[PDB]
Amino acid sequence: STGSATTTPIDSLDDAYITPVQIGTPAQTLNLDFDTGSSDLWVFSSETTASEVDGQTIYTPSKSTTAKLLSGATWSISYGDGSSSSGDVYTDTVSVGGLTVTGQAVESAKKVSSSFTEDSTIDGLLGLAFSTLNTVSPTQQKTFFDNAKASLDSPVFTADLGYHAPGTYNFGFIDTTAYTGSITYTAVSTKQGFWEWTSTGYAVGSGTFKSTSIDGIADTGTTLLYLPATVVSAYWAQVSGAKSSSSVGGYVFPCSATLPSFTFGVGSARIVIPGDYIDFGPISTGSSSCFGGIQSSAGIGINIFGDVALKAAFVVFNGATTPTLGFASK
Repeated sequence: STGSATTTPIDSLDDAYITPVQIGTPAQTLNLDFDTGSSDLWVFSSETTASEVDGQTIYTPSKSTTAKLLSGATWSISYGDGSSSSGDVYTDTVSVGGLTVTGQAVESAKKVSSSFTEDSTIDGLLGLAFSTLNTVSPTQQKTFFDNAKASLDSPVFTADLGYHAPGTYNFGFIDTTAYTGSITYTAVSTKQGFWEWTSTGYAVGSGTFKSTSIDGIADTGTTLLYLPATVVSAYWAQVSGAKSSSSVGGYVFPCSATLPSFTFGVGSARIVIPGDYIDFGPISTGSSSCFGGIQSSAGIGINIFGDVALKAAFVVFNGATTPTLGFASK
């Protein structure tokens, strides 16, 4: 089997992407944030504290004839931006882009933090990291991909995120029309539960390539590109007036700037992030200070190839017995 679904930016900045997901019988369609940096499929639901719901579409398990309470199971998760959610668990039928999994753990939120409430466009998350990170207790649950894998034509999914435009998540096949040139595959460590790999270096604008190993994770659920402070300083040094602002929480730059590209290495191959992808717009409405899309990972504890980087590529998440990651230009 295969599946194919369109993923759409939630706003004009590509702050996140939502993909429609069918849950239950009859189908309830929710727009979920597909997140290769976590491993829980959780949703706003009829059980979510009322004051914490503001415009999201909810899953109502009592209206699904295939929903069953997973007795005794609970979940609780915290994310890198300080947000969190928790609740109980149902199993139900879940379909993405025509690919159906029966008995998928659907984690129903009883509580969500303010940032989730405040974002009316995201109805929940669909985790696509390794199932070892799933938070359900006392019996850990598998991701949608893990459950689907054995049925797929090939044990893969691909992310093809758009810049200020829709893109595609495919399951079970590689669309050879969706990229240019060849796909370069690189080793993955699953030791931390992530799609963790090592980039071979970087270049700023038309500058020379610096060969250096940068360990990080391919994370569709993170907006920006978080890299070592040395790398990030080298980038922003090429933008007149750019500086790190502790009050804003990262590098800012004059909105009048033209940003240089940023290149990262995948083996002997190179992915070029155009400068415009690195502009996240005014820090507050009407400001002429703009927020940068490349930020320091110092104090995160891990480098993160978030959407800024991934949207410049066609990315293969290869879930074969020994997982790997593939990157192509597009």
